[PDB]
Amino acid sequence: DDEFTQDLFRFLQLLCEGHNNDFQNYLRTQTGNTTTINIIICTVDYLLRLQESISDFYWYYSGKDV
Amino acid sequence: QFLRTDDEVVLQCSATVLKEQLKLCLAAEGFGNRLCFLEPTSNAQNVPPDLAICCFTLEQSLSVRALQEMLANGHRTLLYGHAILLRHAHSRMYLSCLTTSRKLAFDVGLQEDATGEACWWTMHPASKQRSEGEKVRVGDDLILVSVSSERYLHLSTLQVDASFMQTLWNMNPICSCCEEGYVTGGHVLRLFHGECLTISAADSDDQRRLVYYEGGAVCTHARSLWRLEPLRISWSGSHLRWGQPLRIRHVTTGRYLALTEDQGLVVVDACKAHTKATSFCFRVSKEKLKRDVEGMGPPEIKYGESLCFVQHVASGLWLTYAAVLKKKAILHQEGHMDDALFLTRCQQEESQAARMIHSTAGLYNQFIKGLDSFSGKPRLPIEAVILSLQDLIGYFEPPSEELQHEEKQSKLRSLRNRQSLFQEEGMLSLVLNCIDRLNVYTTYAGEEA
Repeated sequence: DDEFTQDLFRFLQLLCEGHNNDFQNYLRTQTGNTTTINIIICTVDYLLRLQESISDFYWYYSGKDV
Repeated sequence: QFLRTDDEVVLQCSATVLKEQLKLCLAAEGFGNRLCFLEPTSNAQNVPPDLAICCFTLEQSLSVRALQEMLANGHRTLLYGHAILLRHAHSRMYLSCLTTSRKLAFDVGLQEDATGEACWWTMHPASKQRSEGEKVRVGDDLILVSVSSERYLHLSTLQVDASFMQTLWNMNPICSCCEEGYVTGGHVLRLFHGECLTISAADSDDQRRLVYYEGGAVCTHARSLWRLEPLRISWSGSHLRWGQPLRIRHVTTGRYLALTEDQGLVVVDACKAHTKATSFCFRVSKEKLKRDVEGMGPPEIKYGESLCFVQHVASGLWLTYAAVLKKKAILHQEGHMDDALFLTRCQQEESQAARMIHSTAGLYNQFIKGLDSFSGKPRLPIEAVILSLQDLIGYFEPPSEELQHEEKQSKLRSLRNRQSLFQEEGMLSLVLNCIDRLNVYTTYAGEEA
């Protein structure tokens, strides 16, 4: 469910509202943990793939107009 | 580095022949030769390769689905998984699958046309780290997949085939947007004397070994053209320096120049030629004074006004004329302050023309001896040479009558030029020999082809 994705990433936005950059950087680099991850890189990637859906939605629908 | 649209890079497959070891590039010579094959580009030693025919040009890495609408009728970054338009720059017979029996998987072949599904190849990298829809890096492995026959690209071990087996194919860099006034290798240009460097057009028992500067119309001649190869395989086409080392392939006969200190300096067959023996390089003036500079090769030497003299490395000798008008060209430290190599780039058309003419001379001969071979027993590259003929016929025809006079006339100038060019070697006379060898028959020998 695409709606779940919506909801999920809205959730993620809610992690960051109020602009807690310490938290945003910590999401960027995860310093307390020995491991490191940049979540946001990945959401970008989601944006990529959804975009690519958008694109193929274009390359199909554009030829049919309506 | 990113590999963008509109760039020259070859497809270097890691083609060990199931044992050892050659790093041969993909190649197909173009005119008269639809069928694909394979050429070395890694043996940079006593047996030098043939780089000129491998030079594919990047074109259109459009989306698969995007292709679908363009079918229904400019420096975009290359990305994985797109169908890609590709080229043999020499022929502009764009790389493509075609329907032939060369075991049910159709062979790749170079159609001229920008039409159709044939000329497009979606990429499916084995590395998920580089998922489809990701920028190509220099030298990256990939398995092309036909958009047309939907076959995977493959190396049939030698035989080439679009099969379900999956050979990888690297994009080895050559050049990225040459600027005028900035000399490049893999890129033909005249070596001027003030009049320019050239060799005898006889193409006879005198195996063009003689080497001469010469003025007048010989400068237009193909024989006065030279395809420089910098001593690099990657970025061979990157902009030249007055110092960086380089091979000197001849254009009209394809021969590498090399260190025959006998006759000072002279042409040699592309078999004796050595990466060492050819180690010529440019210099600003007679002077005895980092490398390689990959990623673009900095702009420097002019296509025109600037001089450069070619100091050699294996002998260290400077090139110079030895003294009807046929001043020579030979290696020793002095000569005189007048080698006058104010280098200038060769025209596109000149080069394809020329290289094609070498392809043609390179093809008829074995055909000739092979037809002549059963003349000894009264009672064989046939169809490929027929292809060469109809190719030249195409290459050589009149402008459309249904055209504006200006383009008719200009195109006619192209015709006149091209005819003159192929006439410069007179291979036509080899054709005359052919005809002499043939029509002895009433119908006959061989009784099959």
